[PDB]
Amino acid sequence: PTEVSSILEERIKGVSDEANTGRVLAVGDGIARVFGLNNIQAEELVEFSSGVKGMALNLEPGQVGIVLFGSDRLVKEGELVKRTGNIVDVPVGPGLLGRVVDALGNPIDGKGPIDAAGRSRAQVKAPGILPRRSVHEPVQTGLKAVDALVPIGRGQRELIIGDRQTGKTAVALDTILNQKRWNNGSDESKKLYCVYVAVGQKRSTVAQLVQTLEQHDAMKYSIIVAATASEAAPLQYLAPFTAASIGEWFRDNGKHALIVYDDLSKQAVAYRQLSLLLRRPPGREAYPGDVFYLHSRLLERAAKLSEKEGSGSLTALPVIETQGGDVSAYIPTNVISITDGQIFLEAELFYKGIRPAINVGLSVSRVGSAAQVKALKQVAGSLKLFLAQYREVAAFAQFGSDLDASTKQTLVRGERLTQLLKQNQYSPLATEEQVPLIYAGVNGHLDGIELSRIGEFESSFLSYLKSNHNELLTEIREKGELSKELLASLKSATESFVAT
Amino acid sequence: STPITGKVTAVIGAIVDVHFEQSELPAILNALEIKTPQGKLVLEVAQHLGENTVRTIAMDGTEGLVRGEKVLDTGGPISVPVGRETLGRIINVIGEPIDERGPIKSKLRKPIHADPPSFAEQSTSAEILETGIKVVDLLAPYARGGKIGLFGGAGVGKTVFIQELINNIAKAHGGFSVFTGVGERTREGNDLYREMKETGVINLEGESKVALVFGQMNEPPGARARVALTGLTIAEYFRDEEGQDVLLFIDNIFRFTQAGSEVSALLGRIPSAVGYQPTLATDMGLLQERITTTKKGSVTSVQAVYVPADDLTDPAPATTFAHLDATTVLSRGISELGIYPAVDPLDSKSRLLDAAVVGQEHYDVASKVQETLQTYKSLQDIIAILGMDELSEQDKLTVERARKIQRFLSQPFAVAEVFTGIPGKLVRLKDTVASFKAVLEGKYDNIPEHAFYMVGGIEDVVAKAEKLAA
Amino acid sequence: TPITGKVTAVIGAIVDVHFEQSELPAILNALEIKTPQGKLVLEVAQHLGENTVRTIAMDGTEGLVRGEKVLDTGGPISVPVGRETLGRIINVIGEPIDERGPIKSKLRKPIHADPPSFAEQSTSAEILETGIKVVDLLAPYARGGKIGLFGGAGVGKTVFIQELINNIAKAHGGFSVFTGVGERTREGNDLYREMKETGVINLEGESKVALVFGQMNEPPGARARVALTGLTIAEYFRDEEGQDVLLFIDNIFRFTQAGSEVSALLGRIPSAVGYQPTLATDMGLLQERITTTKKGSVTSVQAVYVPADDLTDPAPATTFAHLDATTVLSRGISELGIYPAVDPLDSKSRLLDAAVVGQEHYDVASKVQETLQTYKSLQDIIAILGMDELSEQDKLTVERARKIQRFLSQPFAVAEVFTGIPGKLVRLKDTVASFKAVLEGKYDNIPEHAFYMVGGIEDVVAKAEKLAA
Amino acid sequence: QGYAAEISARRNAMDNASKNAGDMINRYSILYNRTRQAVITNELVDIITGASS
Ligand SMILES: Nc1ncnc2c1ncn2[C@@H]1O[C@H](COP(=O)(O)OP(=O)(O)NP(=O)(O)O)[C@@H](O)[C@H]1O
Ligand SMILES: Nc1ncnc2c1ncn2[C@@H]1O[C@H](COP(=O)(O)OP(=O)(O)NP(=O)(O)O)[C@@H](O)[C@H]1O
Ligand SMILES: Nc1ncnc2c1ncn2[C@@H]1O[C@H](COP(=O)(O)OP(=O)(O)NP(=O)(O)O)[C@@H](O)[C@H]1O
Ligand SMILES: [Mg+2]
Ligand SMILES: [Mg+2]
Repeated sequence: PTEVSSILEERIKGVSDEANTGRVLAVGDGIARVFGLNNIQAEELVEFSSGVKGMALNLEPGQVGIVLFGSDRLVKEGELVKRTGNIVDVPVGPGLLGRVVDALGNPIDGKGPIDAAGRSRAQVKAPGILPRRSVHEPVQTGLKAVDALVPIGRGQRELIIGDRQTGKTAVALDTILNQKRWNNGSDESKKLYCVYVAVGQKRSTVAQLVQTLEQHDAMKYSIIVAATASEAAPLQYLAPFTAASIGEWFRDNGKHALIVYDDLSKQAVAYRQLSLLLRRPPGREAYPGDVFYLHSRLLERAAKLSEKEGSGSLTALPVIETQGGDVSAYIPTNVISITDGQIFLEAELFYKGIRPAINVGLSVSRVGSAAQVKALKQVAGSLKLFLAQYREVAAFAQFGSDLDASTKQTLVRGERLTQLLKQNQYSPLATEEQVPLIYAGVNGHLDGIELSRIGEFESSFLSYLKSNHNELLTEIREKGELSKELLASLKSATESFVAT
Repeated sequence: STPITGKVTAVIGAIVDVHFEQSELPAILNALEIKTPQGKLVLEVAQHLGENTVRTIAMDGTEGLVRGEKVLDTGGPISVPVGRETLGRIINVIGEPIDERGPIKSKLRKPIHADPPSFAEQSTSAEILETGIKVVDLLAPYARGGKIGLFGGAGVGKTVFIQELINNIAKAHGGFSVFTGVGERTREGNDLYREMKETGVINLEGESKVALVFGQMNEPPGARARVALTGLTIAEYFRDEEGQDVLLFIDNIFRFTQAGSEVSALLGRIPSAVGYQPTLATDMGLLQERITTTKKGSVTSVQAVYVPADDLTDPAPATTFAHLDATTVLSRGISELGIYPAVDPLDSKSRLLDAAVVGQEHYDVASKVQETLQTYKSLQDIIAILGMDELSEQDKLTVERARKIQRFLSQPFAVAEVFTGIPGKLVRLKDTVASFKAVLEGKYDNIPEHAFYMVGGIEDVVAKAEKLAA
Repeated sequence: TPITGKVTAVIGAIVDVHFEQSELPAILNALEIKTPQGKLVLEVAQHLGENTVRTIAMDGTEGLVRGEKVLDTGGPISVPVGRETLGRIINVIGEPIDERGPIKSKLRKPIHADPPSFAEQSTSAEILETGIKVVDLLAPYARGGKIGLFGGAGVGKTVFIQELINNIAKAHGGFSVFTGVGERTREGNDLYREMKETGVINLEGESKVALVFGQMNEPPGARARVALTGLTIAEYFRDEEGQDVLLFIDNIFRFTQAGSEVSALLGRIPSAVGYQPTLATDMGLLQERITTTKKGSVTSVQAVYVPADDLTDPAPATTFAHLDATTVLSRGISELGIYPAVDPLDSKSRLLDAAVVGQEHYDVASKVQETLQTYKSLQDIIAILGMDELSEQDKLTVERARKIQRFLSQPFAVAEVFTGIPGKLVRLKDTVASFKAVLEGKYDNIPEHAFYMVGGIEDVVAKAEKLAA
Repeated sequence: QGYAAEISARRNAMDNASKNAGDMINRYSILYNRTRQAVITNELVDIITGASS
């Protein structure tokens, strides 16, 4: 508007007016050894004369050891290095919503300057024993298998683990997409803001992803934080911490965020890289000694605050990639015991058509029913145990010796239950869509219906329930609890339809 | 005031080197203090590197530390307040309160490192501590004054189990109790403190029966590596100076070994096998041997033991076995059957299972139950391959009885109501033995398998049998 | 004036150079030592402190003498870019090695350059039909995407890639950049014969492709680099001349293997399996550059080698996450004589989605996989008990899966000197129908052998009539 | 006749099962020793590297 270039030149006129340390000893491989910087803090930020920033990690007697945030072609021996006087820290506040930032919280989307309500540090003490509460709110994913079997709670940490290409990211994504149900509303305390941390992913893959978030109008309530494949090891290692703070803002301020760490296996790969190069002696599989401490302190930062503290939650879905199904390898083991349960995805399951390829056998939520919706809870009574008994009888089936009316019975139901939990990507379901499905399966109204046809049952059922008994669907939703008469209406309603 | 000063010369992660004037070094295991913007930062001297320099370990986060910063010698090991003043309070590794209820007003403090009682101070007793939990009291009964480990890989039910214990034992117990949270979930601790208040065990405006010592996984190795001794010292004090009965709850003792692991290399030690520190054996020894009944008074301890990767032969747990009077082994295989608690009835052991301690009948029932299940285990090959069909008649019955028995070993815990929605049932030790005796002689062969699952005593087997047949 | 250093140390591929005064060559810069031969190139890896740098040689260090004069060239390794390099065979150091004189380009670019930014990213979901049944059907490749062939030794990554060059590269129009990293010089000599014959390379005409070769005889510096040279060339064709570039790398493994070869001598503590501690980010810098951007599409096929046939080795494990379609070669499958020896169950693509391939192709796929996965689940019972112990439904699935399995094999024209049968190219619509029919059991009555090593469903009915005589 | 024909079949079948599981045992035995062996080397390396530093 009326020469916009003249307004930028007048505001950036007088700035350099009060700017009157160590020298570099050697530089190589993201590391710079540096003589001087006597007043420097452990973990303090430093600017190199060349521009590139770095972090002090080894304050030794003669010298300081610095990991760089950049490339190093630009750093030479003897080049002057400078104290910032600050520990690594990030912008926070709801200004981040919708933005794609790097590890230090710089826009990388193209949408211009972040507006922040303030700045947190990257490392922050987790809330103590003292200011917390029981996890009692659901974080509804809209994933049949998950919301009936391993129900996740506002405040809980829940591992997503499996091999490569199993659908780990997909579970996390489908969860985010779902929150639309509540985020387009006005009840701030039912809302769930998402933070998606991309660690070691290729850029286009973060792209391909923000596109999908937008294709689903899901970006207005998310914040992606990206430390892609090419960035410095230090940024990769840092991202989850910086991110944890971005969403700690929400928790501290009465709201609920959701942090997806995709994925810690890489953060540890990178944290291994700082250390081996800083020359700290290695632990098992060349990892550093406290690679556990690394994750433990991050994941503890997820919590559900007490009323005195604003009731804000932060919920964590870390991801972990295994090899050859081995969960007994170092890192998975570490995180497995840090979190409040896991969802195991399996390749074998996948290829035979269970998608999400959740492994019920091994997946748990340790909060359990405390975070399930009452209605879902009511009709999911015993499903998870039953599904176990089902694998039991199906293993004994391999003997191919004649079945009786008891085993054939539970086989028919387990097969149909299995099938009823299959779900297409990108389609999270409302609770009231889930509930009648589960009820139809559990109380055995599905048991006389062809297996290939259960596909069509699902949508045809829901279509009819919306059309006719919408008054139920809207009660389930509003009330979240199937009263005795509502069980009746639903009972009637299902039978009705099963006779076509 | 005669204060000793040093300066920080290095920081590498959790390791902070400090330099002092001529031959005037604080000894190993001494605490040092650094006065920081928010609170203080405690160090612990680990080595004397020479040239008037010591290697320390930090009881906190080392970021923000500046080389050349003044360090102060406290003159002795980390101190904790002790006695009845710690009752109803929550304490961190460095004997400071974290409940925001003001300062712990005790007359004495005590060093957290101390020597383990001499061979001649030991006290052997075969006394039996009734848990209420059917499988323990039948098969591997816990010993009053004993030490008692709970082995289990991740999420097989250790913490729940240990809480079920506290729910029962810690009421009927006349004396005091310490609970130590070593590297667990801040929120688990949260629950306990809110349960203690509501069980009544704690009372912030009156009398309390338990001290709380916390050092969860949200905290750096040095801290996670000493808070066991912090807790353990408080216990020690009631044992030796209140001359009385204590119950020492540690969850989870494996994190004492792990934390030891995380700084080992930074202190410059070559790794031993499975990348554990060279000092695993003796370090565990040096702690465990203090947790002990002696002539002045009795401790009884329940320590959860994390079994990494479900591998029992992992150097860490494998070492711990030698330290315990009674071993409760939780198993994923068991828990996966819906059988809670996840106790392995065969691999669980307790020294007290000896006729001399529990009587012959108890010992015979307990042995037969074991033979039963061992057979049933041995036959699971022939059951898979040739069905249940291809069996001797005695066998067919042994299996019938083994299955009925497997279930009667599960039991709804009170603590775990959130999981079963089933009310907590507690069973008396005599009721345990009688019902298993009955089951074993066939005086119950007609009742269906489900009637034994997730119920209390044989009353409940009959009650359920009929309620279901209805 | 010239900046000259002195050779202080030689250890394998590493040379240490001391520089007299203040101005130390930047990290990544080229250095030159004059030989009786021509000259030796060096790449400044790190500043050791005290006016000494440590370099990696781009060639052999035989005959180097301590104290030697070393010339600083004041820039990264340079390579001729643009249309001038088409049909020329190039170095790691961007030189002509096709005995055909100077590559007279306008510009020389550094091999080292930062990967395209996040704002500069650009995605799309367009299929690229290949004529290969297993791929076409199961893990569809994407135009302007990143494809990778995984496999151990002699499973056929090279021959597979030559089938892709065969189909796509002919009817592509735009520019190709083939890069031989750590492969056989025989193969590279063969590929130069192969092009002059199809006319892709026309010594007297125009040319559609470019050749860059740091082969398996090269020192680890050469091989740690030659792919970056290839890339720079492609990146020009993409960003400057806004072109569709086909970019074949073979073998990209050989870049990370070279990284480890030098790494200890660079003074680094090793990492798991004895790899350079930087293995992930050194790959991220290189892989993140091979990409489509808002300025030009790049489709790239890369050959991935798999050490010791272990897929979880840290080199390939880390690769995967950089690709858009991943297609794996099983040794076992080749020992069945099934070619291409793809793993129908391990191969993946982002493009197998109903929104892209459509409900039917989507479903013909899944159902094929369920069938194969079931066969796989039973591999044990059949191994001990054999077929007679399977039920009826199971029994069928196996006979069907064994047919689907043989049908996934396809004669390749390039591999003709190994089958004998002249190679076939099936189409996408062709493949889906064909498989759907089999999955509707419309061919159950045909001997399993008919499905082996033939084209589309028509060829099955042919061979079965031939054999039923 | 049917039973005595079946018993013959059961015998012959079970017989081949023993031959196969026999041959399988052989394979896995070889695989076992490999894994054992490497477990020793990879475990050892972890120490050597920890030790040089
Ligand atoms: N419910 C589903 N139905 C069909 N396909 C799915 C489903 N969930 C995931 N997938 C697909 O499987 C492919 C890989 O899934 P993805 O969600 O990336 O798992 P992942 O463990 O994150 N793989 P990666 O992280 O790249 O190693 C994607 O192409 C998805 O389309
Ligand atoms: N008695 C029980 N009844 C029902 N479920 C149980 C019982 N004990 C444990 N569980 C289930 O197992 C889960 C883990 O229990 P928990 O005691 O936290 O395992 P854990 O071994 O202590 N975890 P960790 O401390 O990391 O080793 C819970 O969320 C419960 O669902
Ligand atoms: N599609 C195919 N048809 C027929 N034979 C094939 C095919 N693919 C591989 N082979 C055979 O397997 C051999 C190795 O194939 P090749 O393309 O050299 O594989 P490679 O895995 O790239 N080997 P290498 O490059 O040394 O690690 C060839 O000699 C072919 O005979
Ligand atoms: Mg993923
Ligand atoms: Mg626990």
